[PDB]
This record gives sequence, structure tokens and C-alpha cells, in this order.
Amino acid sequence: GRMKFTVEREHLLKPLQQVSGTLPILGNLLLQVADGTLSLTGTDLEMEMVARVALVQPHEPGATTVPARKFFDICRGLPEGAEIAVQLEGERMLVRSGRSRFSLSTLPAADFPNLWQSEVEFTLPQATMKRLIEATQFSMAHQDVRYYLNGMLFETEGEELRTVATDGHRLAVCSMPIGQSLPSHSVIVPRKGVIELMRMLDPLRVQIGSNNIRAHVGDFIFTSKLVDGRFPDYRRVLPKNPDKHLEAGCDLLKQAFARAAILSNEKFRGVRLYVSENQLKITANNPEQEEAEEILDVTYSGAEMEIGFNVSYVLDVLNALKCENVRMMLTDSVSSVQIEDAASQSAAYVVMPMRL
Amino acid sequence: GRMKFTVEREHLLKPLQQVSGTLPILGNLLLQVADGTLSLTGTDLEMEMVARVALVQPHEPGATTVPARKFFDICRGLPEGAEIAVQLEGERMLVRSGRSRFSLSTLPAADFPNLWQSEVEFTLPQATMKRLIEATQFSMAHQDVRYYLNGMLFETEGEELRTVATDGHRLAVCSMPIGQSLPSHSVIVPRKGVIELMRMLDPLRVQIGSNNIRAHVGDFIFTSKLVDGRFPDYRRVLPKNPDKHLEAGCDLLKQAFARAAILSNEKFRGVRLYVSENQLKITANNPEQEEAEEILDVTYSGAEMEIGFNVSYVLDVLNALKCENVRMMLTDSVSSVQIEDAASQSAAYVVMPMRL
Amino acid sequence: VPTLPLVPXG
Amino acid sequence: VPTLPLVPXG
Ligand SMILES: [Ca+2]
Ligand SMILES: [Ca+2]
Ligand SMILES: [Ca+2]
Ligand SMILES: [Ca+2]
Ligand SMILES: [Ca+2]
Ligand SMILES: [Ca+2]
Ligand SMILES: [Ca+2]
Ligand SMILES: [Ca+2]
Ligand SMILES: [Ca+2]
Ligand SMILES: [Ca+2]
Ligand SMILES: [Ca+2]
Ligand SMILES: [Ca+2]
Ligand SMILES: [Mg+2]
Ligand SMILES: [Mg+2]
Ligand SMILES: [Mg+2]
Ligand SMILES: [Mg+2]
Ligand SMILES: [Mg+2]
Ligand SMILES: [Mg+2]
Ligand SMILES: [Mg+2]
Ligand SMILES: [Mg+2]
Ligand SMILES: [Mg+2]
Ligand SMILES: [Mg+2]
Ligand code: NA
Ligand code: NA
Repeated sequence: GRMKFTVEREHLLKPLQQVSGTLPILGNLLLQVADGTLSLTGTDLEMEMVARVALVQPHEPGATTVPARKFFDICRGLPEGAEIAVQLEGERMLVRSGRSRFSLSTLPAADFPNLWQSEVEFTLPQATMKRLIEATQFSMAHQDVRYYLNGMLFETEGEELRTVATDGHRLAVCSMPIGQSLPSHSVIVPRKGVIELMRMLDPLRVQIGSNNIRAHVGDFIFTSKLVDGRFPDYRRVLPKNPDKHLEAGCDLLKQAFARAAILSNEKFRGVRLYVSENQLKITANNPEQEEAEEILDVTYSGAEMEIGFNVSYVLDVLNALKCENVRMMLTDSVSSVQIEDAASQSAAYVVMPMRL
Repeated sequence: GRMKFTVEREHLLKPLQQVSGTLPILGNLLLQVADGTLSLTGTDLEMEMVARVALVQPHEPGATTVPARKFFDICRGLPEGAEIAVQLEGERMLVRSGRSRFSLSTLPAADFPNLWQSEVEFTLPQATMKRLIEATQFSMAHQDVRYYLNGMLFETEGEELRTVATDGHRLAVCSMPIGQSLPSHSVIVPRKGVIELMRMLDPLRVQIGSNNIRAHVGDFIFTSKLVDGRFPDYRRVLPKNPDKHLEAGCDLLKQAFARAAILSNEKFRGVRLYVSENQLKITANNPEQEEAEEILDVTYSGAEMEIGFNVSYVLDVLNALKCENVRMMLTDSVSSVQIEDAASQSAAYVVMPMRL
Repeated sequence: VPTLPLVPXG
Repeated sequence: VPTLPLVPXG
């Protein structure tokens, strides 16, 4: 006999949805029945997602590949509570439920691609991984010719896991304690791998390999290739001795930049900051000679200074911080700023100014 | 002195949002202060939206035009409860609130375009207008060379208001009692006018003019040009004597078509219906030789028949009906079907079959 | 792909 | 539009 199983819709649905997230067989899921378990695997040849579903009902071992989006859409479209029977009939997979029948094309399991050497392993809460990624994801490059910038650095150091992302105009770094003594390792996860890892974080075990990373979450296993290349060292990017410290409420500062942005140049998005004793003035103008001005009370006792920024990059940081008060650490008008939560040093943001 | 007003944010915000929904002055709102009222007008040269806002605070009469999306975004971006002061300064409009300042370019009010002869007038509940439009909107044509099909017929007859829409492959008609004796009139409202009217329906007074239609809703007035052309007569499209009547539960029928659709041709979307005594079989197949089959219990006592349909057009009807049971009224395999709520004749849908 | 009997255009 | 001191590319 060939592969056969019967499974409740609600046992199949979420696993199918997650693995279903080019070439014909790469649009298929590998389905394998073995030892009381249905395994479902999806891949794009660089990363892979595997789900395991316990089989409560009688089944027969075997394997096939079947179109992933069609099979998911069929199962989702069946009524709540439906039992779904699957068997193989020649070159098709027959799906039956109630008086519904679906015959899907298959390709042989033996033709489905398969990937491994592990080097560091640790466990951490899903919320911690999510914080690390959300703190830095927005600063990754998009289609930069420097391929290693299109992803995210994951680094272990001491008892901490760290993420770094940069596109050359801004950088984000976030570190969190893991409570385990870790070897030093730093790998680049491609953008699409970062996105897939986030989709799973609904503890987590991570294995970092030579050329791949693997995440175990519940009954799922995700694997991604790593990016070659030398990622920038964030320690060299942080401003060395930023002597001028401004503190402001995060909501009020963000709201002010967001209003000023309305009258900034649509292409270049430049705003001007004038810092003076306990005061920040933000101005914007555009080619139509329209002008915005915002004045805010802040905590600041340094020299007066004027510095320009792409307001989108500033708003991106303030939206990622989600805190009560922010600290901006300045040096001069042609040097980057460091921005951080006034109450936490777990994340830091570096933004290059524009020339005025 | 020139135009000047001060107004609470929350008195301005929703009116600004609605009127803000090419050429430079057509991206501006006309603002007019007169007799304790601020009027705001937007237009695209074919339709126009006017809002009136009562002015509680001192003001000075006048008028200007100002960029609509910028002014809206500024007001929305100000803090809850903000008071917004507006005055004119040379060729700019100065907006002040707190320590925020915005200077927007203006164009003269005298350059803003302005439209009228009324012929029928009636009032009806906003929910009734919304039902009429939602019942038929999905059957309007999109960019058909027959320009009159890209909109919606509004017809008064007896005590009823009726909408009709068709794209040549399907037709929708809906009629509702208005409780007033109306003259017979039928006008074509362009697609973009139908969309704008729906945005306002959050009683309604309607005036149908020679070449325009006007809707009064609260403190808003919307006007649209009408479309020239001879709209099809729906009475000639309805099947003459559809002798074969099928009744089925709307949810079960829709769910079955939605599953079968998964394995239909992506371009042509054809499904096959086989009608037999108290039974409906729906089948779909695609170029990959995949196949779906659904069998449903229905109420039917006619001759057996097989008929093909674009499943998207059938699903569009079933989703618009939102009822418990549906009646399909059939004649033969090459003639249109009529579909209606088994419990209501207020709306009817006509769908042309595909050849098998 | 027959049309509804619209005059003109079917 | 100066860049951060990334090596290479600034
Ligand atoms: Ca069940
Ligand atoms: Ca259930
Ligand atoms: Ca067989
Ligand atoms: Ca296929
Ligand atoms: Ca704080
Ligand atoms: Ca700290
Ligand atoms: Ca107030
Ligand atoms: Ca309020
Ligand atoms: Ca002046
Ligand atoms: Ca402007
Ligand atoms: Ca009924
Ligand atoms: Ca009736
Ligand atoms: Mg089969
Ligand atoms: Mg494997
Ligand atoms: Mg998820
Ligand atoms: Mg470096
Ligand atoms: Mg620098
Ligand atoms: Mg001014
Ligand atoms: Mg007028
Ligand atoms: Mg609305
Ligand atoms: Mg006609
Ligand atoms: Mg016909
Ligand atoms: Na500017
Ligand atoms: Na087909």
C-alpha cells in the first residue's frame, strides 16, 4: 500500500499554513507518513520549514509531494470539524471529506530536495528572539549590492545574543541576556530567513551551523542558509565620545517629527534640528517654499547646534523604541547621532546626518 | 482683514477627511468663512464634496484654497484636543497650534471651479441607499468601452428607488420602497461617484438633476456629473420563463463553489453544475488534469441538466446575497440563470453561462 | 463566453 | 548624503 492518512482539519490547518509560507516541485509540500507522524516540508532551496503532526487515526507509511497552496486552500475551505482523508492514486493525491473530492497532481518524494553541521546551540524565550529581531529589522538593507547587508547579523558573545542591521545610512543593534555561557559566533541571516523566523514566534531552540541556522519551535523546524561576507563591526560605527546629550519624551518627539515631515522634500525628507538650552526646534521646508516649525521642551545643557536628518530614518528609530523617554547623543553636524531609550541600553541606534 | 478662524481639531477632522477624498488647484480645498460657518470644498471637476463646520470662536470672513492632503495630515497629526488657528499671510496660509507652525502655499479662491437644475427630490434612510448600492456595485463594468456600463443606474419608479449594474456577463438589480410617490427617472452615476456616495453613508436627501446628482447627508453635500448613454433595460435581460427552480442553503452552496474554484482554470474559472432530483454536483478541472467534485443536497424536481459558469461570478452573487437560502432559476445550458434570495425579491442577479 | 443580450454588445 | 563609516562603502 501507499501513503494514507486521515486527520482532523483543525490538527492540519495551522501546520499547513506555516509550511506553505519558481520550479514546480518547489511549489509542493513533501508529505511523509512514518511512525505515527505526518511530516510536511516546504522549501525554496535555501530555507526549509518542517511541521510534524501526530496521527491519531490509522495510517499507512509513505510519501509524496503535492501543490502546497492548493492543498492548504482545500483544507481551509472545508467546514469546521471536517475529517480529511488522503491517499495516493497513480500520479494524483486524492483528498476526501464528506461528499467533497479533490485529485491533486503529485511529483515523487524522491525528487524533493534535502539539505548540516552544528556549532552552537542555545534556548531562549520566543519573546526574547522577537524583541531582538523587531529592534533591528527595519535597518536592514533592501537589495543593496553589498549582499551581506540585506540580512541581519546574529552574534553570540558572553551570555548575550545580539542582532545588528545596517543599510549604510542607519544602524540598529540590540543585545539580550540568555543566561547561558555561549561561544563567540556571528552569522548573517538573509532577510527572507529573518521574516520566516518571525512567522514562527507565535521556548525556542537555536542551532547555528557552519553555513546554516536552525530554529526549533514547538512541532516546527526552520532552517536557513547563511549569507557569506564580512558584516560591519557595530563597535566601530558607534560614535566615539558623543558629548552633547538631549533627553525628550518619545511620544512628543515622534509626534513633532511626524508633523514636520509633512512639509519636507518628498525625495530627500530632510528636517533641521536646532538644539539650545532645554529646547529643540525642528524645521522642514520643501521646493514649494512651504515651512513647518515645531518647538519642544527637552533636557539639554550643551552648546547650541544645528543638524540635519532624513526624518524617515529618525521616525523609524522612535517607532522601534516604544519607550517613555529617548536620549540623543550628539557630537557635531557632520557626525552620526546615537539614539537610545533613556531607561535601557539593550538597544542602540546610529543615524548619519544630512548636510545642511 | 483676510480670512481667519480658530477651531477645535475634533470639529475639523472628520469633515476634512471626507472632503479630501491632477492639476494643482484640484489638489486644494476651497475654504470659505461666512456667517459663522467654515465651508470646505473638494473637487475633481466632475464631482464635488462640500462640508460645513460651525465656527464657535471669533472669525473673519474670507476665502482661500490650500493643499488638501497636507492640511488634513497636519490637523490629524496635532494632539487630541488641539485648537487650530488659521490666517492668511501673503501667498500662504498660516496654521498655528501650540508651538507648532505650518505655512502652506495657496491658490486664489476665485480660481477654484464651481458647478445646476433639479428635477426630482426624495429622502430615504442611509441604510436603504447603502443596501441598494451594495446589492449591485460588484456587477458594474470596469473600463468597458461602453462607458455607460462603468457606472450604476439609479431609477425612480412608483414608490421605489432601484439600482442596476451590468458588465455584459452578469447583471444585478435591486429595488426598495421609499414611501413617496416619485416621477419616473433613470440616470447613470459614474463608478467614482458611487464610491464617493458610499463614503458618506456613515437620513439622506437626494436631488436628481438634468446632468448631475446631489446628495445631502448631515453637514455634507456631494454632487456628481451623470454619464451619458443608453443604459440597458434590465427587464429585457431577466430570463423570460425560467422553469427549473433549485433551492439550496446559501452558506453550503457558497462554500462548495469556493472549494471547487481552487481546481478551476485560473484564466477561465469554469465550473460545471449537474442538476438532478434534489441534488447538485459541482465539478472543476484545470489544465494540469486536477479535479474537484462537490455533491450537495438541494431542493430540485426538474429535468436533469448540465450548465457551466465562471465560478467567480457565481461567488460574487452568493456573497452579495447574505441570506439563508438561495433560489436559482434555470432554463437551459446556453441561457442565463436568475439568482435570488429564496425569501426576498428585492434583488435579482442574472449570470450568463459558459459553454461546456 | 456568450454575453447577456445587451443592446448593443451582447 | 554622507554614509556611516562602513568598510567598505561608507
Ligand atoms: Ca471532526
Ligand atoms: Ca474543531
Ligand atoms: Ca486507482
Ligand atoms: Ca499542480
Ligand atoms: Ca525614562
Ligand atoms: Ca542599562
Ligand atoms: Ca481643545
Ligand atoms: Ca476631544
Ligand atoms: Ca504677513
Ligand atoms: Ca503645495
Ligand atoms: Ca429562506
Ligand atoms: Ca417578496
Ligand atoms: Mg484520484
Ligand atoms: Mg532534511
Ligand atoms: Mg505566525
Ligand atoms: Mg567593520
Ligand atoms: Mg560618523
Ligand atoms: Mg506664513
Ligand atoms: Mg457651488
Ligand atoms: Mg465614511
Ligand atoms: Mg436595452
Ligand atoms: Mg440569456
Ligand atoms: Na527642505
Ligand atoms: Na476546466
